[PDB]
Amino acid sequence: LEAKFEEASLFKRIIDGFKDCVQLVNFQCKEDGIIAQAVDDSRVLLVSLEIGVEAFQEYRCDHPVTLGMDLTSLSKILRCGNNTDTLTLIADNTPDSIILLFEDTKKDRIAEYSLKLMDIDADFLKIEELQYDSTLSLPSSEFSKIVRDLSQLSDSINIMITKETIKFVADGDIGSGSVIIKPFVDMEHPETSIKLEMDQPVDLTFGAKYLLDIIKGSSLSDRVGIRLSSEAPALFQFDLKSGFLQFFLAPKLEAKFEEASLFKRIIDGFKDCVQLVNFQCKEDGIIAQAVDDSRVLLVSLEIGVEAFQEYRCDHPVTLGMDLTSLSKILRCGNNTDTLTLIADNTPDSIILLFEDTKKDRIAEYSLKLMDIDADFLKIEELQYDSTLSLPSSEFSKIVRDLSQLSDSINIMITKETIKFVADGDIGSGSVIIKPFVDMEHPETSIKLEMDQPVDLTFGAKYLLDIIKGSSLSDRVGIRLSSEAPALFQFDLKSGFLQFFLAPKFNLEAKFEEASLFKRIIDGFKDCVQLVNFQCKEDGIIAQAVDDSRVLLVSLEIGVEAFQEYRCDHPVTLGMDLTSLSKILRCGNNTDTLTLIADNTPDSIILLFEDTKKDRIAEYSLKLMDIDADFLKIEELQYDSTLSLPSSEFSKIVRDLSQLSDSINIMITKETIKFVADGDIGSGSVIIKPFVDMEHPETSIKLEMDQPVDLTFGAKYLLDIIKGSSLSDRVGIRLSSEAPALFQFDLKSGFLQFFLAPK
DNA sequence: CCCATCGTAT
DNA sequence: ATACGATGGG
Repeated sequence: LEAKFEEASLFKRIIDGFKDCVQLVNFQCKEDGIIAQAVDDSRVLLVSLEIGVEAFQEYRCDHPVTLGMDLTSLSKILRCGNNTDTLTLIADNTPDSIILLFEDTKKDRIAEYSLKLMDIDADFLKIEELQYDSTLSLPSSEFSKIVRDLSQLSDSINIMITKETIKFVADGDIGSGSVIIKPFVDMEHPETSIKLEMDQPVDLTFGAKYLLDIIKGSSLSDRVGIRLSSEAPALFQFDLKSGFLQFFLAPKLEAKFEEASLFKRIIDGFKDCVQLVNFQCKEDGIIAQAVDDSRVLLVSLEIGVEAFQEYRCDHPVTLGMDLTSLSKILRCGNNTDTLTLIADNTPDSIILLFEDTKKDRIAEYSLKLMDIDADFLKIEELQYDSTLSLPSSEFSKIVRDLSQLSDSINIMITKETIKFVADGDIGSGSVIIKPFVDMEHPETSIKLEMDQPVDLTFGAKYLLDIIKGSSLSDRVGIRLSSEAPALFQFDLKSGFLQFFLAPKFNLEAKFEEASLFKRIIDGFKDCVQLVNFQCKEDGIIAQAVDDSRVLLVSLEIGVEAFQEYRCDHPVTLGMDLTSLSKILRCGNNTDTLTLIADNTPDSIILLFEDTKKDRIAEYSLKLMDIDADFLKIEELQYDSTLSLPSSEFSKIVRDLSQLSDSINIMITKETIKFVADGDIGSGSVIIKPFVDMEHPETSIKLEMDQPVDLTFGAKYLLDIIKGSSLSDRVGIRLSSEAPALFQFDLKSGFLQFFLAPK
């Protein structure tokens, strides 16, 4: 047996389609192609795969062989090798195992993986039918969605077919939903058209669980054939060039929004901080008020009529809703669709009617209403000391960033100064924004209307619930009083979302691009948890050995890597990288990162600055005593030295790590061989040296004094490859009497990984 | 031109 | 399993 796909992606796309509902299947190979068939765990969902000869680039099957294998294992081997490589299945007349063989256009890379076959009882039932009461084909896209959606309402979906009508229906405890589509043919984009041939209407019901499995076949085809019958199992078929994948399954007040996205955005700001709320509807619009569990955060929404494309009310109605169930319905289908809220005189439930831009596509849902009491709420006239407004996206960042440090955030308002502060166990953090009016980008202006200084503390828990409404307005209004609740408002067109909140009672090294130091720390934060940052007049260096003592990480950042550098006195900054990460994530990758430390260091200062903005985010990490490591100065001669793209070396490692906990590197003349041999099967990657003038960063240099054959723990190599963010290339020095060297050369710096072979 | 969906990679 | 990128459709 020898069958090669032109594109390895194809075979991956096939396996992925049915790999989640079957653990073990048999592939019966014949002269006329490959075929497979299996059932799910419950044994009601039958899957059948047929791959004809014309589906391959080359197919040769000496003798009918049956290949039983575990899809989990196979799919792991299918993740390997670029999806543009030529995949080739090879099996002997009596196979102990099957051999997969990847090969790109060039001869540079050659991947050969082997999987161990199994003994399965396979009787391929080759059976389809001639007559289905109805037959239809729709984009597997639209279908996958329809199913994923109605699966939130019920455990059983229902398909109902009539002439020129396809109706999917679901009924559950929270509510019901029905999607009606009609047959149409698109001349310009046929891949979106809907075919329907009805010999006779059908009203079959199918378990949602199985449909959820079936829709995974969308990875093979842009379309999905469905054949229904009141006497036969339904046929869900995904066609592929010269073949197909089949799933056989046996049946069992009106307020209209121009954009549906608005209502979603509103509910999003509501949920997560409030459970259920009464939507009070009147002729002048809709209002809703809810408090959080602890009753310290009040949410006040007011939607004016002008916010609707069309709005009408005969009489005031109150709709009690569970925002969780509500958001489930709001999930689908399109954000741009026309949303409409219908309700009868004595509302037992509310009906949401989604309508696409296309006249054809329709979807309506019905949410069962709750019973909630409104009383009692009273808002005394509130006077505020300070009043500011700023880009919601900016305020959102500040909150999210500072939330990382403390469970409490402090807002301080002084004359022409707004200071956000958070103080936690690892260290503090303060962002200081300055009021300014900008003619260009006037939306990003920071207004301040202060009558008297204010110092208020809030639980980060609640500020994170407030920033949820940032999707409603470019800006956010903040009224702050010392005796009144803090008010956070998001302005809608003809409306608003308000949040009432109750207070609480409690060395100079400037990086050109902050992102640089961030990707550096990410390069070895997984290898070592605690590390000293020794700072000298010539730059920053760090040596660290993990607890296992097998890996040595050597960092070095030269002065030429900074936009500015000063060192009056050699300082050492012992830091917890896990802490340093949280802080490095806050500031922008483009912002200027300045490290500041006093002569007698107790803490380090990380300073994030903007280009033309007064905005300054200063952070502070608490240092800790880390005992330095014992340095071994080894000057030796390696057996072999190779350099390759760190992007390639990374893929190679991640691919083989799936097979074994050990990866063997074996250098021979003009050949580099990476081999992982695990239980499920052994995979092997073989690269060859070559130079490419046009693109030098794709070359592979290989100098060898003597063949090498070392094994490294995949656990460690997975950490070493994370330096691929620092350099396009990775240096590899290998020796039999010495630890391997993995080097990533930065600009005016480097990151060395000295790993010890097993 | 913008938005949504699907596929691929990490 | 999640995130990012690319392609297709509206």
